[PDB]
Amino acid sequence: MFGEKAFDLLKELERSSQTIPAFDDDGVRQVLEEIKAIFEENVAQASSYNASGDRSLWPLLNFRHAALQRNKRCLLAYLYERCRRIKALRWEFGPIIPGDIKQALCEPEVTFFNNYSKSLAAYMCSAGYNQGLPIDLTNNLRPPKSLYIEVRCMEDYGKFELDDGEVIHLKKNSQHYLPRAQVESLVRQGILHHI
Amino acid sequence: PNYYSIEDIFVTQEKVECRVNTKLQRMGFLSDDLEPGRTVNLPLWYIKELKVNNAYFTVAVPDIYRNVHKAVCEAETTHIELGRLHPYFYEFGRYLTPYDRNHVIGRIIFETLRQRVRHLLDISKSDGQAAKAEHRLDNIEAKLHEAGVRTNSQYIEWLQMT
Amino acid sequence: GLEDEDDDDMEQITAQKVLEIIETAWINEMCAPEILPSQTDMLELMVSQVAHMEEQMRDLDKNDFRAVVHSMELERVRYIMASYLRCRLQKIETFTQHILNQEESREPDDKRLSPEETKFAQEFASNVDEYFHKVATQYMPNQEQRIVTPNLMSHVFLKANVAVPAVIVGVDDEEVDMAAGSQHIIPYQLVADLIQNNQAQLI
Amino acid sequence: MDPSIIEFIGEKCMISIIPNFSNEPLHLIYGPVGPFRAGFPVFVPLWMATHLRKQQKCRIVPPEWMDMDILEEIKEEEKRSKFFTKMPCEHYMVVAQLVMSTAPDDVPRCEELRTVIKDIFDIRESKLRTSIDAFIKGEGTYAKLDNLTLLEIHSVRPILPYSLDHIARYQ
Repeated sequence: MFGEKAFDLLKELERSSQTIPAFDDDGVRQVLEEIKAIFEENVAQASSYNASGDRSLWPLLNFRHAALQRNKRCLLAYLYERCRRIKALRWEFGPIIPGDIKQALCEPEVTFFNNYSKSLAAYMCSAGYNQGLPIDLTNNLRPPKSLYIEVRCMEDYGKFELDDGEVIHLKKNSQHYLPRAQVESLVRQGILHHI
Repeated sequence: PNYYSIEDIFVTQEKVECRVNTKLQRMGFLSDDLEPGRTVNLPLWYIKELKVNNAYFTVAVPDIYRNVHKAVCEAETTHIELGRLHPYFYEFGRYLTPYDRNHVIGRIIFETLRQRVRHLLDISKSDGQAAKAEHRLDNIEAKLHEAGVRTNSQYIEWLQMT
Repeated sequence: GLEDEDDDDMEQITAQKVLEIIETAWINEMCAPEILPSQTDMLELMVSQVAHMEEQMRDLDKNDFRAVVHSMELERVRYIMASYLRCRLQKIETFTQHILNQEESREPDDKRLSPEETKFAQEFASNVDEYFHKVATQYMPNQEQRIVTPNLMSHVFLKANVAVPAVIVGVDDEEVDMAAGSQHIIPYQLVADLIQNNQAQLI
Repeated sequence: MDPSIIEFIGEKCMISIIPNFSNEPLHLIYGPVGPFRAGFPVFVPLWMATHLRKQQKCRIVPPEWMDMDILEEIKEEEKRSKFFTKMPCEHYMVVAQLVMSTAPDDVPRCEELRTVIKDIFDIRESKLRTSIDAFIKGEGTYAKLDNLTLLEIHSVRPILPYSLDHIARYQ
């Protein structure tokens, strides 16, 4: 408001807990149309004879400084909480099943997202094995059993199961030719509290 | 540039009732000249780094912060009641302390929160439904309050396979 | 040299023993303010033991009992390994600021850090700036203060393992009354010394 | 701190049971385990008795500190224990839960033990608040563990210190 809105900025995701319909790129547009409205004054009097080198201008310096503080750190929040919750579900699956939308990528976030994906790439490479065994770590926790059967679940959408089946219809009654490598992604996104 | 927390900037904004000792120029957000003595409210950011010895502005405290209540509440450190007329009251001196010229405030603050070292005997549970005592709160004690409620609420889930 | 070592050497090191040999280095990393020394021997430790065990299972891949038991133990182990690296990942993802100052002080050996973490660190430190790209980089700053995890006074719980009298050592306070099974609580600044001796422990 | 995280600690502890088999399709796993033959005791950790007893394979019996008499005199020792009391294996609040969950199909006296173990639990817990009503002056070089356990102390850990340090900094 004069530096308050970030609690309003995540509110696009207010309902999006684990029953999420979809997500969007809210709250940047007018808000960084600000920053080019203000730099004019922030560097207006740089070593100027506008006041002939006098002490009085010290509030202006700190004005710029705190403005930068608030802007940058709300940016860190709008970055880091997005990455962190998405990192939770991205530990609940690789890039097998990515986000519900991939339309709310705040455009530069391609680098951000994919770098963290390559965080897990490094993780896989060094960990698991020295050459790198991608170590099955947070999903598909069945003890050694059959490889190919389907079962019942509870209505997920997004429909991104590209893994090894023709079309499995990943919802309740995703009940078709499912191999093990097909069904390798789900433990908790809202799917199989019930076989 | 701070001791951050999710209260990132409930930090340097707390407004005061500072006096005037001598003249200034061009108040900006409020004359390139003024009188010696005109009470004025001021934020905390720009004053954060203007030299306690230097004297544009004066020895200056607010009235709840003025020593009378604060003294009789290090004697009423038994039920000093808060509400929301001053919700946070727990690290204000963690900037403002040295600017008094009468050295009073740090001991007050420490005794008050040492009373929380004495107080939270009781807050150890979420017995039932939602909300119990949710408006005597600074919102830093609220953090550990929710935290303890969490740890007990899960420790409950431990108490058997429940 | 002097073989018959507890590492990969001329003797049998137990699954439960190798459980022990980094259980402490996980648990101290759990409840503590900043990063602790790194270890890398595990990587050719674990997967050597684990690969031999898994192929020894795959020979007898038909049973119901002993495959599952071997697998259960493997699962617990992989739990602990994942948790260790996860917590260190989180704490460096936080402490990406002045970790680098110590590392440019010396870039320690296998003691402090491991290389892939530094890979991550430079990757992330570059990325945040090239994401800040689309905020202020036609008017990025024109001309120190951004630090995250410096604090070294979060009170922790100690476990002594030593002389029942007061073994007095390097620490600022009156560290009197050390013991064999006891504790007198203290913070972490004054003691990052005993733990690097493995004299004392946390919980 | 969790209800199960410390079972990835505590459940590794050892008990001694009797299985009903000969040696299995594999006889023994290379490790501290002993050989498998029915009709006789064998010593095990606790990530199997869960797996074993409900797999309808064997019986199970507890250690010795689970009784009535020892845990009826330890309490009156604890009453005058101005500091702490006797500590049978130091994470005994969880072995009891994972034993008395499944085992009671054959274990004896599977309630009165719950009575006494809670009767020690509560008294020691309420003890571990009164440290705080005397803990003065930032005395962060003087405190108590001497015969304390672990399964209580996580019930305090995130509340007090995380703020105590940055609060009682003043002294």
